[PDB]
Amino acid sequence: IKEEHTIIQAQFYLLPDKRGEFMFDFDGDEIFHVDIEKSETIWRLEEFAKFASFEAQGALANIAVNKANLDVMKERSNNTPDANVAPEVTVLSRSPVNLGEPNILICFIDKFSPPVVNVTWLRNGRPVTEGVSETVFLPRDDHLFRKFHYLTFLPSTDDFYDCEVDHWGLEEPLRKHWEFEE
Amino acid sequence: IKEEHTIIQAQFYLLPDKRGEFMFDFDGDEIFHVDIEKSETIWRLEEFAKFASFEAQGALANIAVNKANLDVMKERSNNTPDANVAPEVTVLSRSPVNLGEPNILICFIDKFSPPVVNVTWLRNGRPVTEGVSETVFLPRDDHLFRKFHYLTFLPSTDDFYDCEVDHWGLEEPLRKHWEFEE
Amino acid sequence: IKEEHTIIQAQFYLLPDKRGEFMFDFDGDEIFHVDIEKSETIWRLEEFAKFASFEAQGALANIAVNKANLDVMKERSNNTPDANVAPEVTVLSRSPVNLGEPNILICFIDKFSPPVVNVTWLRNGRPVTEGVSETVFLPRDDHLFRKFHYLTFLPSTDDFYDCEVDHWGLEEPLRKHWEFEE
Amino acid sequence: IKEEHTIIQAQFYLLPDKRGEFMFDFDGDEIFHVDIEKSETIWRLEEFAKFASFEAQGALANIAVNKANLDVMKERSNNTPDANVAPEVTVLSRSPVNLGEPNILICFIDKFSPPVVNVTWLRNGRPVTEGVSETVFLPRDDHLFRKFHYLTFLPSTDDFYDCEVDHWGLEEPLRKHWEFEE
Amino acid sequence: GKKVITAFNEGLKGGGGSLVGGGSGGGGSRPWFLEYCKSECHFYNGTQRVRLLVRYFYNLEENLRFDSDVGEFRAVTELGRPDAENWNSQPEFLEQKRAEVDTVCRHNYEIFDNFLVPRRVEPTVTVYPTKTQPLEHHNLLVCSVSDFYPGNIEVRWFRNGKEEKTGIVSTGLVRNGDWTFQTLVMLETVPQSGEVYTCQVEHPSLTDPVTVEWKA
Amino acid sequence: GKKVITAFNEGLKGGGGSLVGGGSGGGGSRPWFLEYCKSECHFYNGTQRVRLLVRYFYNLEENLRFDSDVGEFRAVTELGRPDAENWNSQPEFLEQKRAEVDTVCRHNYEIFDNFLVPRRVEPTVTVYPTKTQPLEHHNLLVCSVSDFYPGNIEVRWFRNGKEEKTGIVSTGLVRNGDWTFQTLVMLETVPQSGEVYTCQVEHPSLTDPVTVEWKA
Amino acid sequence: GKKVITAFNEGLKGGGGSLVGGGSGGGGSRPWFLEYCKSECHFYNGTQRVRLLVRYFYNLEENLRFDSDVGEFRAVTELGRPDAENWNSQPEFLEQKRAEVDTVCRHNYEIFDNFLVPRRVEPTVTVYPTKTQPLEHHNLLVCSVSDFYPGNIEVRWFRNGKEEKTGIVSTGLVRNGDWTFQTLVMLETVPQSGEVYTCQVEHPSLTDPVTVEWKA
Amino acid sequence: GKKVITAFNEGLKGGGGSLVGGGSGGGGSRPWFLEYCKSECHFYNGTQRVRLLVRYFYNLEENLRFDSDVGEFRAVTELGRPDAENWNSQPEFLEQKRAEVDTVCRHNYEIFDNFLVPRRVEPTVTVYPTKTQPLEHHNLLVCSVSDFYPGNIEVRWFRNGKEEKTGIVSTGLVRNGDWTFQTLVMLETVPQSGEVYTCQVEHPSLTDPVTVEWKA
Ligand SMILES: *[C@@H]1O[C@H](CO)[C@@H](O[C@@H]2O[C@H](CO)[C@@H](O)[C@H](O)[C@H]2NC(C)=O)[C@H](O)[C@H]1NC(C)=O
Ligand SMILES: *[C@@H]1O[C@H](CO)[C@@H](O[C@@H]2O[C@H](CO)[C@@H](O)[C@H](O)[C@H]2NC(C)=O)[C@H](O)[C@H]1NC(C)=O
Ligand SMILES: *[C@@H]1O[C@H](CO)[C@@H](O[C@@H]2O[C@H](CO)[C@@H](O)[C@H](O)[C@H]2NC(C)=O)[C@H](O)[C@H]1NC(C)=O
Ligand SMILES: *[C@@H]1O[C@H](CO)[C@@H](O[C@@H]2O[C@H](CO)[C@@H](O)[C@H](O)[C@H]2NC(C)=O)[C@H](O)[C@H]1NC(C)=O
Ligand SMILES: *[C@@H]1O[C@H](CO)[C@@H](O)[C@H](O)[C@H]1NC(C)=O
Ligand SMILES: *[C@@H]1O[C@H](CO)[C@@H](O)[C@H](O)[C@H]1NC(C)=O
Ligand SMILES: *[C@@H]1O[C@H](CO)[C@@H](O)[C@H](O)[C@H]1NC(C)=O
Ligand SMILES: *[C@@H]1O[C@H](CO)[C@@H](O)[C@H](O)[C@H]1NC(C)=O
Ligand SMILES: *[C@@H]1O[C@H](CO)[C@@H](O)[C@H](O)[C@H]1NC(C)=O
Ligand SMILES: *[C@@H]1O[C@H](CO)[C@@H](O)[C@H](O)[C@H]1NC(C)=O
Ligand SMILES: *[C@@H]1O[C@H](CO)[C@@H](O)[C@H](O)[C@H]1NC(C)=O
Ligand SMILES: *[C@H]1O[C@H](CO)[C@@H](O)[C@H](O)[C@H]1NC(C)=O
Repeated sequence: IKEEHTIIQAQFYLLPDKRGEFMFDFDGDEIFHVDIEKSETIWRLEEFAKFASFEAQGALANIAVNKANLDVMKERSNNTPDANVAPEVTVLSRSPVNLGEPNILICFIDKFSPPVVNVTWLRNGRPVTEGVSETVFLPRDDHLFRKFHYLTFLPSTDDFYDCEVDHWGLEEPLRKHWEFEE
Repeated sequence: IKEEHTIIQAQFYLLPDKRGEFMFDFDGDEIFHVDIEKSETIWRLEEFAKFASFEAQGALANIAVNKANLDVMKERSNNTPDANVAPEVTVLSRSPVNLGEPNILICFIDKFSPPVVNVTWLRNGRPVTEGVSETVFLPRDDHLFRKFHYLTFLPSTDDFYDCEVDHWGLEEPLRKHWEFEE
Repeated sequence: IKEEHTIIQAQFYLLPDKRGEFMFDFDGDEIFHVDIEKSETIWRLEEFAKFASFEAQGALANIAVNKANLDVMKERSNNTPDANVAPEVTVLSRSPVNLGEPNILICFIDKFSPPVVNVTWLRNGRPVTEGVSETVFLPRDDHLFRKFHYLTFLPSTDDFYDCEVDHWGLEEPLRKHWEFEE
Repeated sequence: IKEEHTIIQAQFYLLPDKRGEFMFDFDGDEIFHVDIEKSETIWRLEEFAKFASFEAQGALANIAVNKANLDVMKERSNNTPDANVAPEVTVLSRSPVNLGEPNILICFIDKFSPPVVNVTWLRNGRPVTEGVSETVFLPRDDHLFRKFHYLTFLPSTDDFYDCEVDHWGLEEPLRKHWEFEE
Repeated sequence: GKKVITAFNEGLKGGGGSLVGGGSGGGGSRPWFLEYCKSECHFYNGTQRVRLLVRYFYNLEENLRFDSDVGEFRAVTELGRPDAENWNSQPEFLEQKRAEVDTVCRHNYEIFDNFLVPRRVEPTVTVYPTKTQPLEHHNLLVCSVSDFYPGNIEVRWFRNGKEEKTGIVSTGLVRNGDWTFQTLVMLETVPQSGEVYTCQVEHPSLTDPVTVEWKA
Repeated sequence: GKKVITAFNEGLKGGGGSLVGGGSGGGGSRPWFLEYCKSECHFYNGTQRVRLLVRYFYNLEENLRFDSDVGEFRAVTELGRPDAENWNSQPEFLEQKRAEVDTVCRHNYEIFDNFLVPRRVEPTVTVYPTKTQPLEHHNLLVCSVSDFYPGNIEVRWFRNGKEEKTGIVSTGLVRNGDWTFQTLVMLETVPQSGEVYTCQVEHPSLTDPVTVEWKA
Repeated sequence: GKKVITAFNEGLKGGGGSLVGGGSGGGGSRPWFLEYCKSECHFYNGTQRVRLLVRYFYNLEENLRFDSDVGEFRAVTELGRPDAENWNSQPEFLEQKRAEVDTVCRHNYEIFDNFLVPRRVEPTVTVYPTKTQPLEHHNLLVCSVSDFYPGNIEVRWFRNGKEEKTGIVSTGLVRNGDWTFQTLVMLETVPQSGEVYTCQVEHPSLTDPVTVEWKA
Repeated sequence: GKKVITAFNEGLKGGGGSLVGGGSGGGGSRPWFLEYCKSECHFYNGTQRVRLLVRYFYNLEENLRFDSDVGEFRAVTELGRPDAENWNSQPEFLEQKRAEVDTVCRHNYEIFDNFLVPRRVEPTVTVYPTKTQPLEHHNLLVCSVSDFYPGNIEVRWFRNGKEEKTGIVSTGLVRNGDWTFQTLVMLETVPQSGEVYTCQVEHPSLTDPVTVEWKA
């Protein structure tokens, strides 16, 4: 009926990790984010680059401002910390799974903070590094973060998978399992 | 002949003092500076305000950038410091001195670094805090700074004056004396 | 010139406890609530009743709607449950403590859900049910609740106090200590 | 890698020593210099000579001008003198050291003025006047000078060397130490 | 006058939109089910500008809301989609909701403007030193302000006439739950036998600023 | 310029309003400190109506916000107070912030209206049954709709031409993180040899409704 | 009209290029770290020809610069090498930097060309002798020129109509810091009862040369 | 025919412009007087763009200069004003000085472009660990690159095929004063038995990169 939409600029700086991120969000999806390290604009979908541009330094600048402000906030609260909020982890196929037909496993990491996590994809109990990918820390409607990890795989009755997520809020690493079921 | 001019934007951030400054300069004279603590654009001469403006937050952003870059520079040089550079000091009158005629004592602090100094005016061997004003740390052609301190005064063969300057590059405070001479 | 205020009508129905509450809030403080049990409007402060009235049957009618809606919601989400969120507890005096001067101890229960908690006041390790009072489940900005429990006490270096809070989100009851400090 | 280069002609005359120098610099290294007492063009590298020539008389004529200009500058400033700026000293080997393999010790004297120094090489604590060489006073980006002294040696675990530098700006001679380690 | 306080009317939910659920903490935790609703009236310059925000929560998640600035219900999560589509198709109910900004918010505000908005309670101000530990760090000068309403208060620190700006720490505005607030504002200095300190308190229940000196 | 995305300008915080902190109390939990800001541009019927909402979080709490419909910063918690007073006393800054609704929101909106707002990706619909040779209760007919955009989609089930409106379960709208959505709308029924089922899916990327038929 | 001075935009530095470091001036002296930056706009005949030269200093050393006439960044010392490489590989950034000669230098020049460039204050010329003691014996005649702007000023001494070009000493052009200059041009002579000395000062703020006369 | 290098011609200074000085500085330090002049030719892309920058120093301060981009002399401090006015009023002299960008800079550049510009000397790379002491089994890995020219050298560290970017420390580029350079680039790691490290060195004298492998 009506063209309702939301555009969001999300940025932060984290200590003691010294991590920072800057990104735009359109109706819940990432338009692009800036690599505070490579001072580079990285579009979520390559095709977006043909329709717009965005200067990375200006983003590193904004991050610098968050870094300075973070120190003030630390002074203003007397370095009083909050408890870590562990994430909910879900592993699902990106699309219907058919044997022998290459698909994608999605490791959805939701409702956590701080925005730092260690994710390990496991195939038949073995660490996997080929064909894995990931998004940056995305925003939610509250103060927590969400994030996606991906694993390209060949559908088989044989292999089984596990997405292992470790976070400061978790006693022991969390591992979600996934296997094929015709 | 030939309209030749220099405009300079000078900014810095200093540790461990945590002091920063942002100022503009025209041919060796300060146009204005931004008070990192008051978030306010201060014009050198009140009258300049009616001819232009400058958003103070913009300058605070630049300072923030210098703050982050400073951290990087420290890591890059393995926190190796340099030697403090003591300042030269000179006290003179703003204009010809005439008994009973209002005037201004000038205390010129030159060629020093870091940009931190304690200046104390003395009238008849006693601390004066009224009628005293000062500039921010102004730029020179090189890597050193200069600064001006001012003291309103009424010329009288009865009084003598003293500008005392202390800097980390000085073993003991440097004091310069001044008094009326017919 | 700045008359900004917030008024909130907060209501809920909870299962399996079959508990229900209705209340009005003004800038974070409770104006009144309705006993779903007694069908009586209860003013937070006696004096309030001289300036206004509220038909308690309205609150009861509304709760009934929440009760019907709850069953629909339980069906719409296949009776899936969420974890219990444990409360934070802080004990403090209502005003500066002076030996021999009547005062009130405050047990503030914050950020918890479901809105059900058991609170026991303890004076010198023994349960106390005299001079105790409590508020209903108050609203916070988010989806959780807060609540106050009160104890009239006579300050003395001889005694000490404890507020014991039990919530389904706690592995074991929570006890917060309080005693006089000169 | 744009062909970016710098070529500098540096000359001076110093009192009261009555010393004069003229040299050419390419990207920071000396091409040649003229001995003001010998009226001879000395090439930093013998081979340079087959590719170019320079009439020494042109340099002596230039020094003569600096000589006359100096007196004029002395008058112009009422013979006011500036402080002596002491040098920074570093001793190092020209290349990686290997026992029994001919090498060279480099005494790098930097950031000083006036351009006059006394450098003494010391082997095992005794002066060494054989196998030593030096550069004339090289230019820096600022107003100060730099210089290199050299000592041919045969690396041994038994000997130790010291480069003792004395400048008017030094309270006592400066002595840097060097001995094998690998 | 004793005017009648009106309440927001809640709508009945229908069927449809069933979800497989999500999967959260549980197993050992006792199950619970909560239908929670908050209708907030946001005022700016009294009744000059009012915004009504209705928020529906089921257990731990907000799933639906009614922003009077939007005019229609909107699902925050799938779980609330059914109600949004349903109530948004009942022109009568919508019209009713849209008017609550006046039949409920503005209406109740007017009544409360007779005693709640104007409520004022003077603070009890005190001053005194603490931390009898000249080995832990610095000396602390506490300015206690308690039992006051409303919450907006300003407490400054003065040392021999000229105000202090740094070294100030506070517990912030503490809400007591009975329409009274309390706060402690400290000054980190080093009390000397020959020093005068003052705590200035500005508050709407005070015609003019209350001060309290302290000397060692 | 209208091809260069503009970023919201963040203000610098100052001293003052220091608090005892308190916190929650972890003890063993590793300490972390996060300065997090989100600037949200809310659009209603394109650029017709726009609301800017900036939200500041320190660790797990929101402490300050700037609502373009309010026009000034407003503390959400004590911690955000110093920044509101500080930034609200800076007329030049407030003026710039108020205009970001145009210099940033509408501006960026128009750029995105050329390839984001119109984006459309047609769904892939497939039908199949589940729970055979391993389960005892009730078969289920699954209507899988994957890889579509935008998110709003409508799926309906049909038995022998007549639509079903009960026994319908869904995994709800699942966001995949790569600009595509996926979902499962299941019908709870027991398939009988002489029956024909139909899954009808309506999506803005489709001229007319799509339909997949299934028989046992 | 709404003339807003624009500032140069500083780039962020990255990692890498770390160095060992050595005996600079540490030990007993207090350690300090300074990130100092100066951006200079050199103008030749107004905006006809302009050169932008940005200089980066860490503590006491210049390590990097950007010369508009060069087009890219250039390390002045090892320490600035990383930034040279990082920033020159950012085409977007470089382009922005190369345009500041117009977006900043020329822009601000036009704003300042209205009150700074034409600023003029007229000198206050005074003449008098120094050194007396008793019966009097002067050997220096001081022509005092104060409170003027700009600094370019010309002073000459005349004795009985004939100028003097020897025995002239001066304190030089002294900057007072508040946009005014002063200077003392002294002449070495033994004043005789029957002599006339004159000081002639030429300054852009004067339609015609000013002259002060002094006789013993 | 052997090319003859031409020298810059220096001018003679005149009288006038005498200054009081500054009083007294050190006192116990031996007095000295230095007339120092540096004529720098700056080349960009060879003789494509040449800039002449003459700089005059008297003791510790630059007081005058001649920038070919400006075309005339300019005082940097009052001590050089007399020279500026003098030489700037001598048309024949200025013409000559302006011509030295051609008769001296370009001229000599074409002569040095036969042996200096193309000078190339291959580095000698070597690898080895450090830090043994009493209790230590693994530390730094020193990549030594010495005796090379020109100075633009690039050193990279590799670990089992992959390249390291963190933990890299260096002495930077060291000038030996004899037309050769040297540098040490070290990797901060923990050398294990099964581990293959390599140092890649790129330099304009090397047709293709040079690498040196190292294993525990
Ligand atoms: C997640 O992975 C990181 C990196 O492996 C862990 O943090 C590192 O831990 C080592 C040793 O504990 C430190 O030397 C590093 O400095 C840490 N940071 C990094 C960036 O490597 C972290 O402990 C892991 N666990 C969690 C819960 O994040
Ligand atoms: C200049 O004055 C400042 C202000 O007193 C001195 O700095 C303080 O020194 C005291 C004592 O060492 C410290 O406790 C403070 O933390 C310092 N900071 C401030 C802002 O006061 C400084 O030492 C004086 N001397 C010099 C050379 O600057
Ligand atoms: C809070 O106290 C109530 C008692 O009033 C507990 O509820 C009772 O629990 C017992 C056994 O679990 C039941 O047999 C009663 O029927 C319950 N009574 C009521 C009124 O619910 C409750 O368990 C306590 N809460 C917690 C978290 O322990
Ligand atoms: C450095 O060496 C020079 C010369 O060897 C020393 O200066 C000589 O000092 C003697 C008397 O002290 C004079 O007769 C000479 O004329 C001086 N110069 C020369 C060239 O002979 C100087 O004292 C030494 N020390 C320093 C710090 O320069
Ligand atoms: C609903 O919950 C029950 C357990 O209470 C579970 O067995 C069933 O699978 C769920 N239904 C669906 C459609 O997931
Ligand atoms: C700040 O934290 C420290 C612990 O690091 C604590 O000792 C101190 O009391 C805290 N300050 C305040 C005002 O609570
Ligand atoms: C805004 O909405 C109205 C109806 O609500 C519609 O008529 C109008 O076309 C819309 N504006 C635009 C630019 O689409
Ligand atoms: C409140 O009223 C003032 C004028 O008294 C106005 O400037 C301000 O914008 C108003 N606030 C709102 C939200 O309308
Ligand atoms: C770095 O500086 C520290 C001083 O804190 C010193 O101990 C260390 O040896 C230095 N290391 C290097 C590589 O410069
Ligand atoms: C010049 O220097 C001498 C000392 O050498 C001093 O006595 C005299 O006062 C100075 N003259 C001037 C004009 O500064
Ligand atoms: C060198 O040549 C290239 C291409 O011919 C040109 O782009 C570049 O600007 C030149 N260098 C300089 C300093 O102009
Ligand atoms: C500056 O003066 C020159 C005289 O050479 C003139 O040609 C030029 O137009 C002037 N430029 C400006 C901007 O006034």
